[PDB]
Amino acid sequence: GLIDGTEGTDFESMWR
Amino acid sequence: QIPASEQETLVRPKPLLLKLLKSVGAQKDTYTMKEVLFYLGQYIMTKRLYDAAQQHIVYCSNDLLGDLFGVPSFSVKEHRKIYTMIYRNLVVVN
Ligand code: NA
Repeated sequence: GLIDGTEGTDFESMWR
Repeated sequence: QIPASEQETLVRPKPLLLKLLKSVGAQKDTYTMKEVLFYLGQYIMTKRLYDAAQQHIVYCSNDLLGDLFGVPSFSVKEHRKIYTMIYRNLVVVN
């Protein structure tokens, strides 16, 4: 999410 | 959340962040903003610093990341805070 706005609740989706 | 026109921008990490990037196998002196973010994420994932139940919480008081960022912990939901912590350890090329 920090990179491209991806949404999610797991760490990886949140960091992305 | 980095704009596309900024994802490829070159940045020069300062020593402490450079040490962190190297620990996960990076070998460059210069990175793109997107690469800095990925390697930071892999460092957190490889060290298992995030809370298993509430995975937006990252604990780093015992870790190199907490001295770099200057906090005992942080929440991945706080994007603007994390960017400020990263930009403090970077030199962006204009
Ligand atoms: Na926080």
